[PDB]
Amino acid sequence: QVPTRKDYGSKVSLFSHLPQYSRQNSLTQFMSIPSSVIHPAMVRLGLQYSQGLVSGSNARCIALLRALQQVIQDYTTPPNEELSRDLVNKLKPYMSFLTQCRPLSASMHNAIKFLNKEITSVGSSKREEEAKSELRAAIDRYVQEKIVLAAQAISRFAYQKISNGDVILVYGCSSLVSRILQEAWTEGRRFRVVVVDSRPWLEGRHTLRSLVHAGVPASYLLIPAASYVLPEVSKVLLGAHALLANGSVMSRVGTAQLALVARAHNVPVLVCCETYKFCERVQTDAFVSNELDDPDDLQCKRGEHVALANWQNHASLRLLNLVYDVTPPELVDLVITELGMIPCSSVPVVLRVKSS
Amino acid sequence: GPMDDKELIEYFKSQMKEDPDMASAVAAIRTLLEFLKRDKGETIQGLRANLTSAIETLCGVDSSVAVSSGGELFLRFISLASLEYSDYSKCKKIMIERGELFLRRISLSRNKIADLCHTFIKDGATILTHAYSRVVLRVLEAAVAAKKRFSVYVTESQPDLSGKKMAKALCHLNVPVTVVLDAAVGYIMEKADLVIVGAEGVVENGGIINKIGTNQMAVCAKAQNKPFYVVAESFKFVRLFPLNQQDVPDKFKYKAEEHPWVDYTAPSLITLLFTDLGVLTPSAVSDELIKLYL
Repeated sequence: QVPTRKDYGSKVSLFSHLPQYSRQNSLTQFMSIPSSVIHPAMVRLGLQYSQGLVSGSNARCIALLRALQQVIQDYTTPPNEELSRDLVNKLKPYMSFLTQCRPLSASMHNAIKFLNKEITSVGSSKREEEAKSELRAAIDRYVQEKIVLAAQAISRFAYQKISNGDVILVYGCSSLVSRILQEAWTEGRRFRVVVVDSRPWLEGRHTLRSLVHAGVPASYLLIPAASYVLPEVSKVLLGAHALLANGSVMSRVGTAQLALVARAHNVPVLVCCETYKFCERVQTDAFVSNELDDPDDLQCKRGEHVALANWQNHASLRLLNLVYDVTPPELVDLVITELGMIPCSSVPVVLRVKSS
Repeated sequence: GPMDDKELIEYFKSQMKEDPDMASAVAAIRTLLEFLKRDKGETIQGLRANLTSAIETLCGVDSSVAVSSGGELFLRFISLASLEYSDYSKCKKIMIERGELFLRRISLSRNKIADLCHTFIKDGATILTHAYSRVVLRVLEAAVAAKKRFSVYVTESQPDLSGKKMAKALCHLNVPVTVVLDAAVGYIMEKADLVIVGAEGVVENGGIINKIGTNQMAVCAKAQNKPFYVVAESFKFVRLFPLNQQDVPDKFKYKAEEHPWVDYTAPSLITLLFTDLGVLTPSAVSDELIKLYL
């Protein structure tokens, strides 16, 4: 079957319950060529997941749904079996392999739940090709409604909250935030954007380029200097990887810190997120559920010496590369969704109306 | 005695009216020094009793905290002078000259505070003030003389519209000022960058006694992380420890349905105090008061 990826390095005691892998160490080195137990599309998708070729939550969800469409297209039913059960039982090992390559995002989990519900809803009397075409169409419609129209509606809503001459502070890379800012500039709003970035990913640079290509004036700085720039900031706009049932915002590490520092400077905090990223689970801190990236990414060349080189030689030394953090609902002023302008406490309400 | 209660009150009122710029505490201290000048006594006990009675009468004339603080400061000055010199005849001249120097210093205190405080105002800032205050007016005058540009918001100070007087005095030197209601301090707090107010009396723990609208203004400034600066002279340091608003003595609340004239602001709501002793934390007032009284 599929072997188990080996943990890399020594983990912090408080984070010993979470996996921690190495970027160089791939899993497909122990898998057959051509791939038999795992569909080739899933193998390629996991390969680009583990190497970080696709990183955004929306991008990861879109790539996963495209790979699932390819798998459904290549799928055939076995004799004396049902489509609804066999497809799910065949997809389960693929999702396990993908999780082994990299822990699944919340949007990925929601997409998996939606696809499983759609497959289970396929009638037994339905023809194979008709069922496959219907599944592909359902995946395409899900992508459309949950991404494109949602982003358009969120941008339309956020246009009303952006005024001429204000300063908006953004963090990291978020397609929704960049799209919102681009349309806001296009419709005629005149403003400037402050971009905040953090090591080691430095994803914010991406957004910076987008702004430079849109004509929007922009500024760049690292997260520790955020407290220096917030006095001139009029509002903070943040993307979200997930919204939890208690109203807390699960996002890239440093988002909660930025929200706290903005609260200390009396500036409003707005979080933009599509409703398909809402989660029924709850989480009070960043320790119980999180992702451990490659610790070797923390090594930086300052001058001619790398201080963290061969850090595993020291027995007591540990390297922590946290991926996500949780912002409490009391640190978020407004949430912008495709449904409208709602507070954090309304997150469960949406979860009640989307399900039924 | 040589000076009677009637002419004591007359001298106090005349000294206040002749120089409207001088504060009530300075006028009270000047009146007490003049009373000491013409006493015709020979015993330091009778002088102390007569000065205490004169301070009681002066505080009966006007119910301001600053007058009582000046009276206590004068009593401590007399006690220190008596401790220094045992003979009353040699002590009286020392008291007179030391009082003259003290009057000069408390006259220069306002300019000292303005010079030490104007630096905290930035270009394009929005200063929020509560009511009329000569020290705040002088601070803003010194800031304007430094070629600094800023806006000012004032509150109308409903019981007596001294906020309108402050706004007119600020317009006199061409300062962009706005007048808001006493109910609009919380609404306008987000526009202001820092808060400067006066103080009628500085209590032992670092808090202040001020006009009725000061406490809510300080609470609103605290709720929005805005610095709360207080300008106050040294002769307004009083050894009072009010636990709450009801703990303030009734002789200062009224006669100056229910309408108190003063409130108390806790030291935790105050960023810095600007006095003639310098820029101080609220903890320094207690140290000063402890050092003064042995």
